[PDB]
Amino acid sequence: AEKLQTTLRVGTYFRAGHVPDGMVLAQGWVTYHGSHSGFRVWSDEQKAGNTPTVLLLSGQQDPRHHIQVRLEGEGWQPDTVSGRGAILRTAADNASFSVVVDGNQEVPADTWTLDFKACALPNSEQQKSVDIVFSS
Repeated sequence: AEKLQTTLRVGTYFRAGHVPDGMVLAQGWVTYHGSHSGFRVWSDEQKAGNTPTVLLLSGQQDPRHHIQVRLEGEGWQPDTVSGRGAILRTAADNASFSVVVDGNQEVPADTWTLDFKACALPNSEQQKSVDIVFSS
């Protein structure tokens, strides 16, 4: 019996300060070796009902600290049907996506929780959580 597996790997030496759009902060993976037509990944931190791939994270030390990121990857499309997250149509057992800075930002020193959930086309195997640390 095959299970859908997820992993999430975060970069490591991030400096608080000016951050450019496109800077990769984390990479995610989804795995499912059963029969499927694609993968869907979304997050509860999605910014607004009209931005399926854009997330807004709040700081642990100060919730007023925000960082805005987007889900990205070759082949991933915004899920316009559900309006939540990104969709990739593939029979491949493995898929991967990036979480990147969305818009030039002044990121303060704090820690942010990055959560995402994945579906093969949620239990404790379909979701993952990491902390993103920006230091001064």
